[PDB]
Amino acid sequence: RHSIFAFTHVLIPVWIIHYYLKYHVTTKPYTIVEKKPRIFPGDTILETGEV
Amino acid sequence: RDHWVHVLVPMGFVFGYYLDRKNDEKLTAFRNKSLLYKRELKPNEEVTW
Amino acid sequence: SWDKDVYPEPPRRTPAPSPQTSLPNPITYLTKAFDLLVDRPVTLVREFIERQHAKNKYYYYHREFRRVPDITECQEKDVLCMFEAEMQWRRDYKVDQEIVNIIQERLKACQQREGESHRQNCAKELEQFTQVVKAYQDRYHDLGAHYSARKCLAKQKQRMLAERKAAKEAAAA
Amino acid sequence: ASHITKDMLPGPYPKTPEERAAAAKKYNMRVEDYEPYPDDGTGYGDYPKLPDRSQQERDPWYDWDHPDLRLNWGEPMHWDLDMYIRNRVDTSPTPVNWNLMCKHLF
Amino acid sequence: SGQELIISNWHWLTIQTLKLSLSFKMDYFSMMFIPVALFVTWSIMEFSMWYMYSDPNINKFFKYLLLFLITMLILVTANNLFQLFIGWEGVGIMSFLLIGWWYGRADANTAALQAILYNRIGDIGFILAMAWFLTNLNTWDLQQIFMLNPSDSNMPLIGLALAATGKSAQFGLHPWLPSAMEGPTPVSALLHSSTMVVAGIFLLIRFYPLTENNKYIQSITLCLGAITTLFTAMCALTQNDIKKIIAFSTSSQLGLMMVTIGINQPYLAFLHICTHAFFKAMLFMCSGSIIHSLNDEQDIRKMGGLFKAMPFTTTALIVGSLALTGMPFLTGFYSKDLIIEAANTSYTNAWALLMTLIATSFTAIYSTRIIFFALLGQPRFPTLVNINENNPLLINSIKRLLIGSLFAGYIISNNIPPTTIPQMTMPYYLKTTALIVTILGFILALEISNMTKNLKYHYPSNAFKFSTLLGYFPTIMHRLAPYMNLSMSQKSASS
Amino acid sequence: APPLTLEGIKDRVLYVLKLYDKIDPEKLSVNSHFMKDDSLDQVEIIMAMEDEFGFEIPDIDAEKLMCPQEIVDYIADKKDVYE
Amino acid sequence: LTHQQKVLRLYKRALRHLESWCIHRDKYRYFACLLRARFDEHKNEKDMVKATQLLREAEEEFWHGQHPQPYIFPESPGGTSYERYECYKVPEWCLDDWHPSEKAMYPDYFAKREQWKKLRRESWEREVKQLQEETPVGGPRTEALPPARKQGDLPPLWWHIVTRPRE
Amino acid sequence: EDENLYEKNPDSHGYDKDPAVDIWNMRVVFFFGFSIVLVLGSTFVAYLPDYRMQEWARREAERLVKYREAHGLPIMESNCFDPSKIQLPED
Amino acid sequence: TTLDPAEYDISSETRKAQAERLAIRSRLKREYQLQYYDPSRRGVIEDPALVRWTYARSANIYPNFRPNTKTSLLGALFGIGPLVFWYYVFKTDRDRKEKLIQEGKLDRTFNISY
Amino acid sequence: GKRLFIIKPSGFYDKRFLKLLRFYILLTGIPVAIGITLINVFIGEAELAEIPEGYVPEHWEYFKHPIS
Amino acid sequence: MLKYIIPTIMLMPLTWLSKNNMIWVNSTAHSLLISFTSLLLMNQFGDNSLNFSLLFFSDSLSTPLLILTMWLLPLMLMASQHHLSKENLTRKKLFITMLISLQLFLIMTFTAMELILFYILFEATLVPTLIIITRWGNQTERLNAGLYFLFYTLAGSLPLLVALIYIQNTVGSLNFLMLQYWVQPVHNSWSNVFMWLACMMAFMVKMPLYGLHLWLPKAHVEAPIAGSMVLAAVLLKLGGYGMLRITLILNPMTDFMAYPFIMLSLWGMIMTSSICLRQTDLKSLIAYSSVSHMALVIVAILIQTPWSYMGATALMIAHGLTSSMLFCLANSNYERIHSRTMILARGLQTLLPLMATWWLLASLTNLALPPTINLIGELFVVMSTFSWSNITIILMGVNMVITALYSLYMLIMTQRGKYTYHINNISPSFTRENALMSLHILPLLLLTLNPKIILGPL
Repeated sequence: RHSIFAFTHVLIPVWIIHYYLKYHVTTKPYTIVEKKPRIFPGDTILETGEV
Repeated sequence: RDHWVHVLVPMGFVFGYYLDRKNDEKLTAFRNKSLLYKRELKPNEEVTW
Repeated sequence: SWDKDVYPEPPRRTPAPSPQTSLPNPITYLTKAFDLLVDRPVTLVREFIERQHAKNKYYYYHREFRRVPDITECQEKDVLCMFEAEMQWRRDYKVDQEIVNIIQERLKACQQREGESHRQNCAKELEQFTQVVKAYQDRYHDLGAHYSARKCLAKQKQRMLAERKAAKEAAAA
Repeated sequence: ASHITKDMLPGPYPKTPEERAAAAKKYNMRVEDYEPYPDDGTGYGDYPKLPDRSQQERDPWYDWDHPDLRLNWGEPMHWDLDMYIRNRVDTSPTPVNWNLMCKHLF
Repeated sequence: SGQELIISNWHWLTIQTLKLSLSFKMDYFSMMFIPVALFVTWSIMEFSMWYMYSDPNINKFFKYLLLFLITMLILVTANNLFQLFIGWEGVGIMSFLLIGWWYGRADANTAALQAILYNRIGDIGFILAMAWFLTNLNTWDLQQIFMLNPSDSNMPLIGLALAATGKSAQFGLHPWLPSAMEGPTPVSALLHSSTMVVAGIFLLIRFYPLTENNKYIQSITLCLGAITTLFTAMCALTQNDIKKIIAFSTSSQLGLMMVTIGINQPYLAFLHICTHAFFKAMLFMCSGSIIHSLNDEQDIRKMGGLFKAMPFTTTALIVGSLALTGMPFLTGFYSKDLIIEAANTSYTNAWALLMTLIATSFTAIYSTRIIFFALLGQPRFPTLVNINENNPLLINSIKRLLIGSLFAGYIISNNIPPTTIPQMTMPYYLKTTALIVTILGFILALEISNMTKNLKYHYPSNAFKFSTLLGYFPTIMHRLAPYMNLSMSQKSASS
Repeated sequence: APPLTLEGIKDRVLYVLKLYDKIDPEKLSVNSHFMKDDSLDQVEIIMAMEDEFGFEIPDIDAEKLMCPQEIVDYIADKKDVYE
Repeated sequence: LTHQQKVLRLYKRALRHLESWCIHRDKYRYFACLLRARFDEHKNEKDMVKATQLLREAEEEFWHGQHPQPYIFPESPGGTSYERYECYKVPEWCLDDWHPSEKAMYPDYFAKREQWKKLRRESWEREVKQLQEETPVGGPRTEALPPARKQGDLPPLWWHIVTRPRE
Repeated sequence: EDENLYEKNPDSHGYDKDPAVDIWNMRVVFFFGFSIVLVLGSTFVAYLPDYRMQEWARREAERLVKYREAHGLPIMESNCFDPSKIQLPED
Repeated sequence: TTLDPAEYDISSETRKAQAERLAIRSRLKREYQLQYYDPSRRGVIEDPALVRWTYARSANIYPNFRPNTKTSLLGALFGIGPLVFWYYVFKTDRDRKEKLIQEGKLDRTFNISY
Repeated sequence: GKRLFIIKPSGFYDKRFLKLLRFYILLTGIPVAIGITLINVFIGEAELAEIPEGYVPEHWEYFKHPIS
Repeated sequence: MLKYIIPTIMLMPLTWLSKNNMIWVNSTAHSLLISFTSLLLMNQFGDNSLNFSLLFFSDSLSTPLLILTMWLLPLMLMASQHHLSKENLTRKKLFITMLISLQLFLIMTFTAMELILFYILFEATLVPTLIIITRWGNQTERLNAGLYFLFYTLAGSLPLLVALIYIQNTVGSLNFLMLQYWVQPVHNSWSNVFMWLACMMAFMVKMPLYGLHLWLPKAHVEAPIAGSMVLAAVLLKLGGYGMLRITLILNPMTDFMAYPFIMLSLWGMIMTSSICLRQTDLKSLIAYSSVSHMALVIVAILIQTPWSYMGATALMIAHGLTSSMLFCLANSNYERIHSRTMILARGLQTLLPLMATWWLLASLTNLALPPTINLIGELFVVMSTFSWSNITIILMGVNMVITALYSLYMLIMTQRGKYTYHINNISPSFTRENALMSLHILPLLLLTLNPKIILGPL
């Protein structure tokens, strides 16, 4: 056990910092700024296809 | 006695603060300004002078 | 929150992963387990505050000012009219600072979006941002009268040089 | 409160044999190659009788130096010649002056 | 699918036009180097549990070293040039607490004084490139720098190049690593292998979309790294310490990576960093068990053969030493070979290819030098042979590395999105002869080691030119620059 | 980590009497005084411990080393031997 | 230093500089007696310049080509890790001020600590009784009588008689 | 001739001067120095109100820019502060 | 370079009565160790070699000094020398930059900072 | 066996130090932390634009914060 | 200050009125209560400006500057009790009152509302500091250094009355800095040059130059008991801020003759750093460091155009905490070794391991570790004078390189062996030695969390 020596270590600060990001995107006008698709064909996420 | 050397001396602060409003209450020159700060019709720019 | 016209970006356009292979991939084991170990300690407590934060409301109000004089009033050695004009001009400058910060991150919206092309596209932010900051240091940046803050006594007089020497001493414009 | 020969004085020829060592024993009996003649050249603001410079120098280098501590760490009594340049400096190695590094950079 | 990110967490102070808050960078180096950098540190502390086993001051070490990872990790995650300057100095201030671990010792504390001296020259170059971005570019976030490339990047990037010379051990600053070895052994296994020397060139790697033009840059870059190879080759000859022999050998690795910038090869250069970090943190630690076995000589003198009840650590060295010959198919084959054969198509000095490829032999003769003098001959060293190799704490460290070490260049490069175009033409008499250059280094060192062992008794003649085993640079500059400025130029204009 | 006591040096100083082939193993053990057995008999007699011990043998170690147990005496002061 | 013992200071280092350059053990050992034949040139003679010209030509070929980074025997005046043990560094008498519940440990050690001090507290009726007597006026190196004519305690008591042990 | 004070350590602890009520000189400087100033005064300026009217001008900049972007109004004007109000003396 | 350093010379029999220069210091060393070894000292040694060092270095150089030589007036070539030279650099500076800033332009148009 | 006695200067005053340093900083710092948590939950601010506030505007307390 | 001078003057009839040794614990107790009143009514907003009440206070609106003025009096009384307790009680209490009286003039100063009340308060000091040098100091050659402490500041400051009354009778009245709206320009003449000259030269007497600064390593070398008023002399040197008040207006356009003040403070900057690597005194060691990066701020002001007022606001308090903390290190290690000469301190780091951390972080504020309050302002001095020309980074950057050696030149002197001596210096760093050594970095890095308040107008 390996019951609380790691659970106090890693398993507790997971929920706190994820709350600090879900309460962050709706407030700050620049959230995560993820880039473009980089897609060579045309796929089902769009309606058209490419050869 | 009741230790006037002690905390009676920091009690002079509000003794100074009671005198600290005498200068402002004779600085009652201008109400009619244009920084709103206007003293238009309200009992809010009149107060705390 | 905010208004989307202030911060525009094109829509997201996320494609399909296209596995195509019968080999076992680890991405079908990660998203199917880790989502519930986050939603339970976060979202329910976020809901528990959501009913508790709606117990009472508190108000804070906008501050809108009053601007009766603008520039040319008044006479030289005065004090009264030349104090409100300072409150005019100086609060007409700290507005003009953070307007540029909107347009600065507007450039940053394009650059970390495309990335690959990033120069030959977006059609505005290399132009329009340079149609602001170029139209900024002239007559609104007291170069180098910004130390004494140039309060109504040099910000008009750069604009005296912007009308006397400029546009008439071009011989003959 | 030490007043008798508390520092150096306007030397170096005010009976220089009576300087070392009536006090400030840099020389034993004014013939030790460390009599206070070595006022470099005076006239300047250098050292006067000055139990100071051109005595044998260029290193206290923390040697073997067992008859006292006596090298640089452990306070021999009165042998001050020069200081504040030597806690990080040394003596001569086996090679000699030859600036071959400029030829090596050539 | 990429999805590179920046964030917008918390404001710093704001000024007139620009506002920096904080942000991060997750492009090609955060998802690559950070699991590599942590894996080494995960495997290095078990030896320090055995190396620093007799010290009641054990708790300061694990505390000080962890914050040294923080200044090494916040630099690579940064995307504000203010944040890069934070990590640029934070890495050096920890070093004074690491070379200055052992108190006293009138050279090692001077070696702590020698350490921070040459670090500050690399500091003054980086701030010069900073202020030119303030004067023109209106900010110093790394986005808007790469938004528009300026015309005259010649003036800022020399300061970027001069900043690289402060910590990446270029010519003129070369005694910084052979002086920094005076501390404890896994200290120097960290200080010299995967930290404190990869960040000296890492800042140049981030600046790839600008370094193409402005042709004064590229000729200076590749010619500089060529000088760093062979002066470390000539001064390593007749060197009588194990740690000092490995000290020069990481510097000729730096002579490769400086040249890889001038040729427009960004990611193949960085992949050599991806492989090299495995090597000497193993090797100083593998050789550290040998020195602790004897507990006081640390000389290449008085060693013996390999098999004095020493099965395993001799097997661990020949994994490393054969890789250090120049990678026939070992650990760093997919990085070393794809660069010297990328020197085929180039526009160099052409003195550069007549200088970089020769050191490939000089790298190979470093290998057998510890085989032929510590692992080959008759057993000789002083008595009370108290050897010991039985500690599973050390066995856990060595086994964890060599599994990852051999599969280093063969798993990472096996799955990577491509960035550039390969050579794909390597003609007759021009293709793989640098491997043959490594082969003759075995031959040439044989007829010197065996000739110094079994010959017709070449008598010790006192006549030799020995300005090669010293270099003549620490002989005079450590006797002149703290003599002219410190004494004569001060006390004339002092009191 | 391995300690050391008085008995290790009492082996080695007596052993090198027989290791040196000029001195037979029939002399006195600890006090032979070396005059009954200028250079190379005050330096060569300790040039073997320059090979085995070899802590550079300072200048005062010559004039003390006549009495062969007085050799052994100060090593325990240098090597910090037990109790 | 004298002329006869000036030979001895060179003779040990003449061979000590050679084993730096050797690769084997017998290769160095074969040149021990081989260099001895040069030392056996003038076996026993007068102390004049004939013995100095044997040393006047020992200026060259001894300093000339001398020890290209030799063996140093690391616990030495030079050499690496020569004064490495300095985190401990033996602070002898750092143990005056304790303000106890920190002097709780080692009870018998402190009971013996004040015991040895009476040997130092009472020595100047004996050591200074001979300190004025043993020194003639101001002369040479000032060790006392090494038995102090009844009981030598120490003479160098106690900072040298309880000097710092190494670890 | 020479009278002076030495290391005050008569095997007691000592804070500033001596044993008793000068013993209170510790917790009059530990408790008043920090733990009230370094805590409450550190808290006081943490959430302190808008410095130099900044937080108004943050969201005020958010409002007015899109109104210039609404109809026709150019941005970064530098427009002579409502012209034809200055005679502009030539020479 | 710095130095040879002449670690060997001749003897036998130059200056036979020159010896016992250690008798000067061993008398002080006997005066040192007798001061060093005592049952109650509780303080530093006076050590007048450091007393005569700093006070005859920090002070008592201006009473020693006279301007009777020009090698004492030689500090004019080091103090005021480069101090004119930096201004001789800088007066040529800032005006050539200004003329290109007054007549003609070279700057970028987005130079708000500055 | 090999057993000796380590020589330390003193640990009393040094471990007496960091006590009241740690003690008094938790005597009022940790109790004041709850008020930073209690005012976060039960008290907020809402929302914007503007309000009209009648004719005469509101007094001081125009802030969007609990204690500001 | 409505009632800030008012409570602290009541602290004065409390020293000799009190009992015996209670006078130390009583004086420190009242003193920290004013520190909240300083924080409370100040730090308000904030947009040009806070004219406070009337003709005696303008509330220190553009630069706060006043919080640092009030730490020191509940900070030096715990320091001065090291070696003071040997005299009569009535004589010791006078030494307490004169330091408290020093704060009251400086409480009205730094705000001062005016200029004719400025100069009488600009000269209201130098009376209590001089008496501290005379009685209860150190060994001799005090009295000449007391005379060099005069006859410079008083020598340069007297043409200010020649300058200011010449302004008061000419153009309006200098009672109000805010009635300075109409300001006539100043052309190049042979009369106006001296008008700018007397306006500036008196302020170079306090913050020093490469000239006229020989007095500064006299008061810090020959100094009171254990850095007692020496900490106050730190604020006395940095408190020449009034150039920010004056030359912001009132002949701003004379920059043609700015150059010999730019150049002299620049080659003298790089020089006086290296003028102390062969110094043999501890209290002189920090003194010449306190010349160099205090001479950094002068070229930030005569060069106008902010991004220079930003850092110069912070660089006054930069060494103002740091050199005050270094003097606290130097006031310690003197009650135990009764000579201040640094060379005798070989063999440290082993007897005092607890304060050895405090040596590290203190000298880590000269290398200065760029997330601090020191290298956040020195980057803005870079940001200003590089726009002046491209050469200015050279001499200013080497200043960041010489003090890299010059700070670690002190740290390595602690690490030596066997110490040769010292049956005294036993005391393992008592409570007064380390609690007073705190409360310097404890607000300093605290201010590095949100450094928004340390900013001028600007």
